[PDB]
Amino acid sequence: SMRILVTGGSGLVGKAIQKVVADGAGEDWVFVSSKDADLTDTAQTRALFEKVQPTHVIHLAAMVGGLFRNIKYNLDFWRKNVHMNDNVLHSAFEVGARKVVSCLSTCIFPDKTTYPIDETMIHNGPPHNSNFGYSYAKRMIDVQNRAYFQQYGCTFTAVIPTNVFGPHDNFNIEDGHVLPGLIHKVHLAKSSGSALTVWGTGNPRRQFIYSLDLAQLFIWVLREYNEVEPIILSVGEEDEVSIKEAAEAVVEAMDFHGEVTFDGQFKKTASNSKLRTYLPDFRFTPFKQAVKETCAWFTDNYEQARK
Amino acid sequence: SMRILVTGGSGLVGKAIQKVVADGAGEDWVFVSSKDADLTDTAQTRALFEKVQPTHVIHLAAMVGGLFRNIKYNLDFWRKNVHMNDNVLHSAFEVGARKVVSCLSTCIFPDKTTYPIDETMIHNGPPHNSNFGYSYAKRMIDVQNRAYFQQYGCTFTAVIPTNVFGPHDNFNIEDGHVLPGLIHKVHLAKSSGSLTVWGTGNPRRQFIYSLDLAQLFIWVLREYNEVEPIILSVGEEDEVSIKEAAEAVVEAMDFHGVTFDTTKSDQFKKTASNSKLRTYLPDFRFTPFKQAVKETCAWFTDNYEQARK
Ligand SMILES: NC(=O)C1=CN([C@@H]2O[C@H](COP(=O)(O)OP(=O)(O)OC[C@H]3O[C@@H](n4cnc5c(N)ncnc54)[C@H](OP(=O)(O)O)[C@@H]3O)[C@@H](O)[C@H]2O)C=CC1
Ligand SMILES: NC(=O)C1=CN([C@@H]2O[C@H](COP(=O)(O)OP(=O)(O)OC[C@H]3O[C@@H](n4cnc5c(N)ncnc54)[C@H](OP(=O)(O)O)[C@@H]3O)[C@@H](O)[C@H]2O)C=CC1
Repeated sequence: SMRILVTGGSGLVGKAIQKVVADGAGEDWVFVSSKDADLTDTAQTRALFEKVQPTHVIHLAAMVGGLFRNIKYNLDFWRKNVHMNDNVLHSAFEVGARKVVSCLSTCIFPDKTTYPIDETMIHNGPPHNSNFGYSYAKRMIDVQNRAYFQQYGCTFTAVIPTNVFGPHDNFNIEDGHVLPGLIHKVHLAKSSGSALTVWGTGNPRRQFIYSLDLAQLFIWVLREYNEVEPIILSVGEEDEVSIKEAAEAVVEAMDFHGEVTFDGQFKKTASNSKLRTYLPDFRFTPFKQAVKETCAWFTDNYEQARK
Repeated sequence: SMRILVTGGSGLVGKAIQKVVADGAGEDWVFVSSKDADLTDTAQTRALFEKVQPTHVIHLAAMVGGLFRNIKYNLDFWRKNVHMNDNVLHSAFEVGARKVVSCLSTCIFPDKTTYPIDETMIHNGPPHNSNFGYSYAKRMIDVQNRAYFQQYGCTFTAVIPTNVFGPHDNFNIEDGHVLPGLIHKVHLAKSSGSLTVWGTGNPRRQFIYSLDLAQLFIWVLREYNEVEPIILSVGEEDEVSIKEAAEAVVEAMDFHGVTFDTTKSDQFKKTASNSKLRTYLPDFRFTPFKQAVKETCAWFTDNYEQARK
């Protein structure tokens, strides 16, 4: 008998976890996504934890977005995220939560670094200075986790997904998630003429993880896995696709037949061999099928979707 | 014209700034803190800042002490310090403060590094794991300064003193501040038969006398407008071994009874570069090490009862 509290249950990763149907199955699952509780307010946050009395917490909530927009607000990404993370982790502690699993991103790793990055390298140099406020707030999560563990022996971890995509993503072209950016562009291009890309070489490579797959692995991390050192959740370091190959998959999936044309990292390779030490028999949804499914979702949910 | 708020005004560094008398002078120096306001509390911190309406802030206050003890509290050191820093920096942001200067110690720098360290190396690798909590919280002040600058154009900064000593230090032997602990050990020595000190005596350290530091702080507040921090330290050409620090203290206090106790702690170097201060202040001169020790030994004996021991 456990009650799982999911912060940011209404975003890309949260909506994916809300299935779970099929079925998660045991567990009382509580999804929150708010207001309902502004995790930036300590009063509202402790109140939220006092009401529901989580035994387990999956922490997805974060101040994100604008993040890939060129005008930066590094004080805001820093202050807002640090408050939320402290509020959430420490409220969890105070009501006696047994486990908290938070979420970091690969873009917070040292800008320098040799590839592939692994879970031990997160603090080994300063992040890229673009979004340093966001990057250091996320890094501090690992720092909080290790502190809780040192002083009270609590088990609080984090997962490190690569680039997540899927239904309920941010499809707003301006704020720059590249995959859902592509889906939206192709959709605009069909009902007009010519069109593409999201501009650039198309050469840069990313590891993409389908939100539905991430949801599976996240429920496993919650149920099992008790390191405090984070775990990279991602497809193999040889299953990256270039942006060009991502556009080719979207164009294929949406049956777009117009012109493409082109004119960032250029790679952030992450190893998933810790994951492979635990789950060697787990298989990711093929990229092309995952793209095709999130394309179909976009077209059948155009009115409801984020931009 | 210029109202100046100093948190941690009752600490070693703060007490030294309160002179000034001597004479700083234009100004208006508001020495507070003393947890007459608990800087851990957003409400009280705000109220204090709304009450006094500073244009400048020397943020000295921090959660230290117990820091060098054997049993570690990284969660507390992290949370409390992060809260203080945020509270202070942002409350000062909200009252429209023209400038903020904070303090980092060299403790927080990467455990694995080349020497000498300079201002651009603070984030180049993880601090020693003993006190990661305190170390990362200090580092985040730098992150915080850059954020106010980038997003608002404000000039918040930090100075990085090497090992500060002087009047009003923590002379407690368990809170193992090396130099105050020597001074205090020699005193419990004379007041009986015979040391210690702990370790081999070989490790080298850069010490700065509080009153030297007080005068650079004032300057940094008045001049200095970079968000990149500034190391406040004597040169690398200087630097004294723990043995030489014990000797100077032995002389100063006329002790005649030593031994080292191979067994205890011991990095063996934390060498910081002062190039940037030497560029701004080529003619500034520190008080000599031997005199400064004597002067603080004297203050210690003259103020025993009312000292942190
Ligand atoms: N998407 C990606 O590519 C990657 C994401 N991650 C991490 O995964 C997590 C999930 O991201 P994702 O699902 O993509 O993000 P989304 O932006 O899609 O979802 C954001 C969630 O955060 C919540 N939230 C934001 N601000 C607050 C607040 N003040 N109080 C309460 N809730 C708030 C939102 O709730 P509301 O709707 O109520 O605003 C929403 O549920 C994030 O923490 C992210 O950093 C990690 C690696 C890659
Ligand atoms: N060698 C050194 O000593 C070095 C120090 N530094 C940094 O420089 C600063 C100077 O430290 P120093 O003066 O030596 O240390 P002290 O311990 O003497 O000073 C502590 C000061 O902080 C105040 N304080 C502590 N907790 C709180 C709180 N919750 N609210 C308000 N005030 C609080 C204390 O006030 P009260 O008396 O009321 O508790 C006291 O005024 C420190 O921040 C340190 O990190 C950097 C490099 C070297």
